[PDB]
Amino acid sequence: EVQLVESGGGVVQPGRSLRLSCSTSGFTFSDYYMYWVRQAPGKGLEWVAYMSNVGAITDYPDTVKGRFTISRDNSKNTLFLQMDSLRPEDTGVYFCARGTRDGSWFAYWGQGTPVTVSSASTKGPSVFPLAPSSKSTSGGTAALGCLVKDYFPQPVTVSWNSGALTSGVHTFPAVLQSSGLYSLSSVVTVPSSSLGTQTYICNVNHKPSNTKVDKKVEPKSC
Amino acid sequence: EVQLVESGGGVVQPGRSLRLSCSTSGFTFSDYYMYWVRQAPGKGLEWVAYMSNVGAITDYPDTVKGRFTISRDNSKNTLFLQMDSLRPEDTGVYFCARGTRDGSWFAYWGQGTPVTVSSASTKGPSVFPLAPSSKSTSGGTAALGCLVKDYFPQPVTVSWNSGALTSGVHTFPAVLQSSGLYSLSSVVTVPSSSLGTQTYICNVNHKPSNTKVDKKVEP
Amino acid sequence: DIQMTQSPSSLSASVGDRVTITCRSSQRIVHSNGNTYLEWYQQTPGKAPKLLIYKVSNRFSGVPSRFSGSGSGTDFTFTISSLQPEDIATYYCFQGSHVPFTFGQGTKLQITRTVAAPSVFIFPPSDEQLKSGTASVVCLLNNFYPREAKVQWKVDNALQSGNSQESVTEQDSKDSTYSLSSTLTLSKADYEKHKVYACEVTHQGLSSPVTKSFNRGEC
Amino acid sequence: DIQMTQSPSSLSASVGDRVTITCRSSQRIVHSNGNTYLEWYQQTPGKAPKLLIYKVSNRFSGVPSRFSGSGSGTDFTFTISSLQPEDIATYYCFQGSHVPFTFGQGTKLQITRTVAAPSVFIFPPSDEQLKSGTASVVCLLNNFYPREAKVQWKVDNALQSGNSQESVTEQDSKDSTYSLSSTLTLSKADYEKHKVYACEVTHQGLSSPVTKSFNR
Ligand SMILES: CC(=O)N[C@@H]1[C@@H](O[C@@H]2O[C@@H](C)[C@@H](O)[C@@H](O)[C@@H]2O)[C@H](O[C@@H]2O[C@H](CO)[C@H](O)[C@H](O)[C@H]2O[C@@H]2O[C@@H](C)[C@@H](O)[C@@H](O)[C@@H]2O)[C@@H](CO)O[C@@H]1O
Ligand SMILES: [Zn+2]
Ligand SMILES: [Zn+2]
Ligand SMILES: [Zn+2]
Ligand SMILES: [Zn+2]
Repeated sequence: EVQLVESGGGVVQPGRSLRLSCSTSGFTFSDYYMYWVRQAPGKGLEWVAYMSNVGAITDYPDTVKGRFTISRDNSKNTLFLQMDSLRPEDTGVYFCARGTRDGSWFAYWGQGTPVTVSSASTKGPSVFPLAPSSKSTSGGTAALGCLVKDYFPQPVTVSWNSGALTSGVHTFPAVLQSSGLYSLSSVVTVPSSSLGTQTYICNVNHKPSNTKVDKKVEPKSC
Repeated sequence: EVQLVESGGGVVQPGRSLRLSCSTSGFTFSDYYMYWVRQAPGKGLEWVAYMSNVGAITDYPDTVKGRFTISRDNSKNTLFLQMDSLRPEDTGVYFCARGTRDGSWFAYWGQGTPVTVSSASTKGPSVFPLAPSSKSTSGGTAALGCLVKDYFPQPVTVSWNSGALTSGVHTFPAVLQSSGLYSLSSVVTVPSSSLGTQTYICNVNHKPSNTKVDKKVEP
Repeated sequence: DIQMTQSPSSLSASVGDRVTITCRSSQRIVHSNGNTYLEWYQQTPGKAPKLLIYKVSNRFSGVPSRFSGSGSGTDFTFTISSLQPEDIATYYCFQGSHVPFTFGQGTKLQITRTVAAPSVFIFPPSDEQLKSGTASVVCLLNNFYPREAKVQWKVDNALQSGNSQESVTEQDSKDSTYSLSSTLTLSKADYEKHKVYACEVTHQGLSSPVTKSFNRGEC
Repeated sequence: DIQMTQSPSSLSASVGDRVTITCRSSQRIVHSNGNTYLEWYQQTPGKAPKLLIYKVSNRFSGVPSRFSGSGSGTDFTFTISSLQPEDIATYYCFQGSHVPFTFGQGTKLQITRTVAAPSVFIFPPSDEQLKSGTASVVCLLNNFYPREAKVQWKVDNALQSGNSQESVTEQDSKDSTYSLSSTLTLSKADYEKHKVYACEVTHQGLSSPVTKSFNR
């Protein structure tokens, strides 16, 4: 089966370099042109680079010419993107793509790798529980969650019960605070008569600050 | 938001009793006839009982009539199912269900709560790493996984990286072993050239025994 | 030089409806080889885009035939003959003929459904956070439609302003509803200077604003 | 005891084709109130069934219009206009007109696609498992089609029998393929008794049987 996986993304200061790798499997690598496409937060897609299967033919949009260099290793099914002189603007998700022999551009994509270029300092989040109470209850529905506050930069991954809990879950889009830090909340509703019928734990991952925290949420208040 | 959550299922010895619960929300419970439906392992669906919103009108199929009892507490939006004189044949997943005012029987369901009637005791699984190696690598692809061995009863859930990893993932159905315990294997393929670039962790969950394991798989 | 303009920015439509998204190229986008590599992509949040249409009208394998594409010159269109809940996403056109390659700004496609009132919940700050020197009060609006909703914060009846942030989920892929959160943030000092916190919710599914509240201490 | 019989028990069609499933009741199923409460359900492994059609031809809110239902008397049919990879599931018909309410036996629905050779990987017993006193060797067949496949174990060239078990995943909702696992189980002492282990895979997409192995 066709697979693509990017890595190397990270948080970097303006002027530094970052090297992205795209490992592929499931097809004949040396047979296709490879692509790099990125997506700035809240923005659209933007083609970033392409390279011939063989011949070293390359090209890029004007915004990265001279700073970015795509390259490959037809021996290790790997595509590379050397990124020199990064700028805040280069912040976004970087995807690896591959087209089809009959005129397709991005038929298969990797999962994506996050890159942030900032002079601001990385910061892990605090995880406070949104305890279910009678104020968290309504039409027989109890509500509980976790608050992921003051962190930088994107992104933060949130899950409940290591993935075992997904129904009724709402993980809100992050929102940038005036402080310059991001914040988001993940919640879940359940019938009131439940609660205690199981435990609830949020799993908070924030790779840039090496944060992996699990926070059990339990009833209280009125 | 209509939600239904069953609970109470466990391993019970033949002849003994078990009482299932169904907590609802998102609608006027008191206005609806409720239902129980079960599904034995590898089998089809089977209606188990119904109860009127009010009036205590109840009924069941001949297979459980006399042993099962459905009841409700309209003050706490809760449907119950008392199961007496359980037989191995009652094993299966039990679902809570609610219809619609205009005619359907099972419009909304619960996640279902598992019931296993057996003289055997619960048994957490052992989790062993299926490490990616030159032997686990093929057409540019590398394979890794986790072996969830010797547990009882069904079921076991599996996630990778807390549910964040789903591409290339294959969690096989469980298999009953001659020892009488189930065994399960969950795998994922990744391009070999990326080995050493990402962390792989299988989050195994065997609720019937409250056993949780998050084995890290390293090349 | 060759700008790609999609229209409209966003459009909402009922289930089963017909849908048309257009994309206009500044110049003629027909490759020197004769073809017109105009493509169409579909993308959901936190996920990679998926290819639906290439070479103007070729449907990528595994793509439901209800999706189609046509056009020429400088006007190209993406079509969905029978909109479905799972189609809620963002769609982008792409021009691969004349370099440099460009994407359209995209179109958000929402579903139109029956008005659903939101459930409102409020959470006082956690003790751990208070020690931090700050307090966050969270008001949650669950599964409702339309998206428009006015959430107001009132402290001891004093209508708040400029000290809270809202966040809305993507329109649900099943029930077509939205959920939302409003976070009022204050320092501990100023938070402990008041008694009652409340968020007043005004939505089209509510006859009168629903207010959920608590007293710093106990009900 | 109104019995419900569906046909066929399972059928495969190409992504795009039109498919139909029939359900026949051993007696008329018209409720005393005049309504005919014949419903259709769709279920996939480990999940709760989803209502699709009720009262013969009523599409439950949220269900795709490519699904429809029809019929009367003792014969009813469920139809999918343009089959898709995500319709890979089991479909049962239900009757609530006469108590006891009864479900049909169910019909499995697969996707017909082009043949696809399987990738084969083998996994020796883990070290930490051997300290357990048991040894499990796992063989993996990834993304293949059709489902038919032969997996044979060989210990020092001796073909094994009665000491392996295989499991097969549901037909993938994407590329419509299958994956399979064959697990060979031996005790630590017995396992340490041999050198070469291997699984032989024979599948239609393979020009000839493929073998993967190791010896330690
Ligand atoms: C919202 C509610 O609970 N309504 C009940 C109604 O049940 C609904 O309609 C029936 C047909 C079924 O689709 C239910 O799932 C749905 O909630 C009750 O109807 C009875 O339902 C039971 C349970 O299946 C039996 O099927 C019984 O035969 C039904 O009564 C018949 O249908 C009614 C609509 C009336 O015509 C009645 O005279 C028939 O005998 C009724 C109780 O009758 O109560 C609420 O309306
Ligand atoms: Zn696979
Ligand atoms: Zn919700
Ligand atoms: Zn104040
Ligand atoms: Zn031997």
